[PDB]
Amino acid sequence: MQVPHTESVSLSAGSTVTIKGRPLVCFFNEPHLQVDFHTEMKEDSDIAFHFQVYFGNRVVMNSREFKIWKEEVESKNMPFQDGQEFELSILVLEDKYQVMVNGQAYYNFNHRIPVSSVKMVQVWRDISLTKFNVSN
Amino acid sequence: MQVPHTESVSLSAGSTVTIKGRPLVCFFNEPHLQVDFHTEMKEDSDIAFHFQVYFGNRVVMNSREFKIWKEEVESKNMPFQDGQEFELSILVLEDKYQVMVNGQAYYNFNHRIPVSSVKMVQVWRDISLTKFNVSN
Repeated sequence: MQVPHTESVSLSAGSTVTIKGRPLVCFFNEPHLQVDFHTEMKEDSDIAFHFQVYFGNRVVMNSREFKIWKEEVESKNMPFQDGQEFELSILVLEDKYQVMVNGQAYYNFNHRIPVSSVKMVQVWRDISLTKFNVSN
Repeated sequence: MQVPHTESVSLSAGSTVTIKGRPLVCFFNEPHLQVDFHTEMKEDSDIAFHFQVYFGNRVVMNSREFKIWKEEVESKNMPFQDGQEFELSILVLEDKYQVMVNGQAYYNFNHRIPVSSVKMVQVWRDISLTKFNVSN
């Protein structure tokens, strides 16, 4: 699976985006993971949900609206395990995105852009990927 | 050329480390480049010279000594060009590392660890690579 990974999507409440991968280096060297829910296939399009993991450290979430980054949200939840494969499940709920790591919710991000505006997801930074699945 | 890229090296005053590559995404999405001069082949070994480019934004330099990050140095010099191949030349001088971008020096980092302690270089984050050359 190619990284950066870019796919067309359509999401509504009840959708799940499942991502399985592994960091490329040890946590001590702070690899990153970025998942961006875009409003168009164009890479510089707006981002309804930006999810950036600083492995071993913290998580940052934000949106990019009309080309401007908005209010940053930080979390110190760090369920990811050094050297391990992870399974991320991003659940689209009516009110928010909910990010599960290995089956339990650790991060939440209330919708700032309607989820019906999302048309693309990009997964990138310092990971290998083996699965990218949007629920049917 | 594989990224992350890890090579054994030996450096002294007069050595040059040349790196040619291209960012994987547009500058608007802030790709990164990291070059680390390590004291051992082990990935978690100390780092005599850490050079991190936030393309389109800023540069951070530091060292990691006895597993601890030391004093961060920042630069707002940004000669890198969106979408373009770059050639980085890291010159080992008696007093410092000097980083040239496309033939002109834009960043400098005085030695904190003797350069004779460097045994490995790792190049990684959001780039493709076509050249990694240590001068003979």
